[PDB]
This record gives sequence, C-alpha cells and structure tokens, in this order.
Amino acid sequence: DMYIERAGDITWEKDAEVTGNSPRLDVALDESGDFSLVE
Amino acid sequence: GETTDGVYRVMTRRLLGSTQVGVGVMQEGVFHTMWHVTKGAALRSGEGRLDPYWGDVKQDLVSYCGPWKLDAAWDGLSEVQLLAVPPGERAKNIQTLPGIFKTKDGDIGAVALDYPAGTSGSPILDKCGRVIGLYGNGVVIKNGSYVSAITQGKRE
Ligand SMILES: O=C(Nc1ccc2c(c1)CNC2)c1cc(Br)cc2ccccc12
Repeated sequence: DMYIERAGDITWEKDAEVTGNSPRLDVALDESGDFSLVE
Repeated sequence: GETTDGVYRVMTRRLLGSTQVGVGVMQEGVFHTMWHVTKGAALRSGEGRLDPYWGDVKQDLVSYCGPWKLDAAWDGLSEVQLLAVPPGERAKNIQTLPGIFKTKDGDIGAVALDYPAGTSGSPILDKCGRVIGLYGNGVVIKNGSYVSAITQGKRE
C-alpha cells in the first residue's frame, strides 16, 4: 500500500538556481499517454 | 488525514525499504498527481484513506478526494520554477525558461531539467506561485537527458 508524506510549501522563491535550456522538439502522443520523439 | 495545502511525496513499502514513486500537489482538499505514479491505486495519509476521483492515461493525470482544482496556465514567455522533490533529497525551486513541444493537437510547454523518475508529479510554478502543471511525462532526448511537458489538468 502507498502513502503520502508532506514535502513543503508551494512558493516561488527569489534568487533561486537559474539553470536549464529551452528546446523546441517535434513530438507525438499515443493512446498509452507516452511521448515520442518524431523527426 | 493531513489535508494541509502543499507539495507531498508519494511513498511505497512494497519494495525494499521505503521507495519514493513520485510527488503530488495538495490543493483545496484534492491531491493531484501523475497517473504512472499511483496507477489509480488508493493512497493513505497518516490513517486517512485517499480514494481516486478522476483520471486519464493519455493526459497522465489523476486526482484524489475530488475533481481537478489546478488551473493556472503558462504565458509562453515567462520564466518558471520547478519545485523539485527528489527521492531522498529536500525540495528545491529550480528556475528555468521553458521550451516547446510541437504536437498535432497544438503546442505545449516543456521543462528541460534532468531528474530521476521518482521526482514525477512535482509542480511547475509561476512567479505568482500558482501550479501551471506537472513534471514527469516527456521524452528522452538525443543526449540521454529528459525533457518533460508542462502537464495541466482541467477545472470545472
Ligand atoms: O518514467 C518516466 N516517465 C513516465 C513513465 C511511464 C509513463 C509516463 C511517464 C506516462 N505514461 C506512462 C520518467 C520520468 C522522469 Br521525471 C525522468 C525519467 C528519465 C528517464 C526515463 C524515464 C523518466
């Protein structure tokens, strides 16, 4: 059996870690809810 | 049980030790998470019984104790934050600018951050704090890394 344990508050924190890129990717979604890379 | 509005971990004692299968969002008496995390199975909070209410495998979303409440939307231009709750580590707000997923049913936002599969169901936040979607379902890229869609449900 699964259970939940609180992990914190939902707040936008200023001066936080700004990392990560912004990629435009062509994808397709299937009946099983899975994304696929279409090229 | 504990229905205090906030971000929660989704744990299981079925495997060796306690294993974090995902993350969720408690907002307005409803616990919103990704479908592949629980698979529509009843959860437990302290002693309380959290029973499923709504779900969809294609959307990959599931809501407990009530209908989907989260209805914020990405503006397409602003930087967002991922309240990343990693298995075994403390929650962390990671600010980023999202890219794009180009589909046949329109375009959707995408966060390019590398995280383990146990972090699935973590909220993507805006500058106001509202939950604009869930991190956990996307695609594996040419570099091995993972790019996740900004998955948002539907309010009533
Ligand atoms: O397993 C993952 N995601 C997922 C799995 C099963 C299903 C779905 C999504 C939706 N339809 C069923 C995953 C999540 C994350 Br945050 C990082 C990953 C890194 C590498 C490989 C997979 C993942």
